[PDB]
Amino acid sequence: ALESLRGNADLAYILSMEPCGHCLIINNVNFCRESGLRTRTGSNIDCEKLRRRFSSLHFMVEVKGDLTAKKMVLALLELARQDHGALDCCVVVILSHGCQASHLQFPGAVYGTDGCPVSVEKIVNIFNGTSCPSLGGKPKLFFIQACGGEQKDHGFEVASISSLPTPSDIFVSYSTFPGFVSWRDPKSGSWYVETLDDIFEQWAHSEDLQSLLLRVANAVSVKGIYKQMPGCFNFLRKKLFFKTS
Amino acid sequence: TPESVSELNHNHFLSPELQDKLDVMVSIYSCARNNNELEEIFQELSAFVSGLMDKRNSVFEVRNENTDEVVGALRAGMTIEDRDSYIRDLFFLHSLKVKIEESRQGKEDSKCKVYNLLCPHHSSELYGDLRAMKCLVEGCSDDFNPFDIIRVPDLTYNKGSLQCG
Repeated sequence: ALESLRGNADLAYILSMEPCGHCLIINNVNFCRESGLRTRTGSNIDCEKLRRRFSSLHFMVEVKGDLTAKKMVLALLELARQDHGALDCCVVVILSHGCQASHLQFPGAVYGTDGCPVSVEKIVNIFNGTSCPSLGGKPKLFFIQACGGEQKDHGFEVASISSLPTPSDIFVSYSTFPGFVSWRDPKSGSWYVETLDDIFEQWAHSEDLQSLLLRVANAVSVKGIYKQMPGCFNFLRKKLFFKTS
Repeated sequence: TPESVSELNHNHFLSPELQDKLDVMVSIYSCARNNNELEEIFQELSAFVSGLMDKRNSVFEVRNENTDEVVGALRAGMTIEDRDSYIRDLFFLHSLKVKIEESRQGKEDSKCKVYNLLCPHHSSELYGDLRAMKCLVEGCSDDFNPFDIIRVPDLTYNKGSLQCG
């Protein structure tokens, strides 16, 4: 029941090879004076939490700090250019400021150090089957820690030939609901990442990726006077169980 | 009370120089068509805003950042006149933004470079002040609305305990 459903061709992704794949982590902390974006203090704590975490999950983790908007695109393009033939998976964490945008496919954008945005739409489409053919039929995860929009949420009271399409196996986990702010303690770190790492510690071995982010969505939703609702844009075909030794 | 103001006085309204600079920009903005024509207006505001940001950092000071006990204060050797001259420059930005929003009633999604200067990021210093100015001018605003008083230069905005990002 528990262990049997892991090793299944129909219902779950196969993560047999060591390592699973590459794991880019863009961590924009220090922004320029011209943009006026405040320094995202405590994101280095979130960065190193995730860096150890994905390394524990057998990923070739690579942190790139304070990237400008053009370097973010060059960093993401070079990852997509790699030979993912031997690799089973791919992860892209982004820690930065964000904003609302006139989107077509995926909502949200993420700022560079220079202070001009890169849309999540554009970041995901770099890794599609046309552009990156090596990740064909392989899960492509995205964890976007950034603000959805300017709006602060108070909330409400509650009593206590093989057919496979080009945009397949995309998974974009949002830290906050589109059009709302992502919260962060300067000392502790982001609510999203703090809760993500804690839940990934306790429940990575037994539960799949979707089940993990349900706990993150629940744990983050109870927090604070101002509210935050994490979620994800799931386009996966199978369940993604992370490998641990 | 020395650091900030709750409600706007007669000193906080626009001077004849700022009023004349406002009326010229509003007239040039609406009658212009192409993006090439607005390059004179864009360089004014981006020079003005960068000068306005310097005026804040010279006048004001934020003590005890990233805590619950954050307090705003005026810098050493800086009078109440230096505060009110900044709030005049802050009023200019708000009142200019109002008239640009009036000029953009039809096509309300043009992606204008001049308007994006008056819409800064929600973590920034200027957003805190413009959101504060909007509450005092346009009456309350009613975003959340508690018993707490609004500061017309919000020095403690996004600088304590919980922050955006």
